[PDB]
Amino acid sequence: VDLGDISGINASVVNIQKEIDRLNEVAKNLNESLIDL
Amino acid sequence: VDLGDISGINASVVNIQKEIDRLNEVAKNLNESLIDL
Amino acid sequence: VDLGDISGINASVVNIQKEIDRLNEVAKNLNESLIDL
Amino acid sequence: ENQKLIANQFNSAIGKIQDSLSFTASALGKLQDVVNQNAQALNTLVKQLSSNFGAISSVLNDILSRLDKVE
Amino acid sequence: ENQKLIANQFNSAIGKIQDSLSFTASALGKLQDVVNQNAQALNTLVKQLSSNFGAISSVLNDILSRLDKVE
Amino acid sequence: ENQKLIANQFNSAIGKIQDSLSFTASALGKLQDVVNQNAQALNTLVKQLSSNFGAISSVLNDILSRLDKVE
Repeated sequence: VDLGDISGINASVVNIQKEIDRLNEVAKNLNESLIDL
Repeated sequence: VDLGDISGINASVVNIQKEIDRLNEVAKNLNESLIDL
Repeated sequence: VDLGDISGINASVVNIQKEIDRLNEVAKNLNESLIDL
Repeated sequence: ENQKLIANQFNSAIGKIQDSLSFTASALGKLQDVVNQNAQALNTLVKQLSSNFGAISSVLNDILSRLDKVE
Repeated sequence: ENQKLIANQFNSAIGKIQDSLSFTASALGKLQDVVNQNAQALNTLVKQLSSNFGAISSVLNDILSRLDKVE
Repeated sequence: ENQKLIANQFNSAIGKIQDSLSFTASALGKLQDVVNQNAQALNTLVKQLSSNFGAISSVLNDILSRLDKVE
């Protein structure tokens, strides 16, 4: 008896930490674009 | 014979409904920021 | 012996390619909203 | 004249940003729905697998008992 | 002078918002790719598990038949 | 006067867009955390299932050996 192998079934991980950090950086930098007449 | 236990393997659920609701609220509120000279 | 059936356990797929394409289209179209006095 | 241009460009940009926010909200909603469905699927699979492995364990224990009783 | 300031600040803000939209699109694309890969992985696991449980069921049924034929 | 209106509307819009960007970043962070946790869960399940199927294979092979030795 030889059961099927399932060791190859892998689940990738996402790494969008660069994008989240850049979004927060832009949300902070948009204060430098406010208009002060 | 004692097979391994797998009951602890749980899958979390995401709850970003607050953020989606806030995004739609902002997309609706940006009409109050339009310029009418 | 009749083991339980698990064939119905299915995993949906997401199709947000329309939204990503529209976001990139808007990021490109915002150049047409720049102010050139 | 330049004020009309600034106002028109700003209104156009705000409309495009509103569209972008709506599309981001839609994409996040779809991703949430699919991630939650896959989580429910994994949990259902884990529960069914626990039941199936309990059943296999019981059957195998009975088989071992019978093999002991025979030999 | 104030018009030049308004135009410059608006162009800067629109550039930053363009960057933010590009990064949001990239993040949503990565999340889509990973969610779809994990969905394909769960479906492949379910299919292989169905095959394996069918095999175990057949073998266990044969074993029960042999145990009946012996005792 | 119109310049003050343009500046005020622009500052309001930039504040709302900052809020939207913060909420998008928070949503993407939550989605990342949950997708990564579910990926770790699927990998843990695959590893445990491999171990369990190896165990079942060994036990079933021993059972087949005993059935051969008996009959």
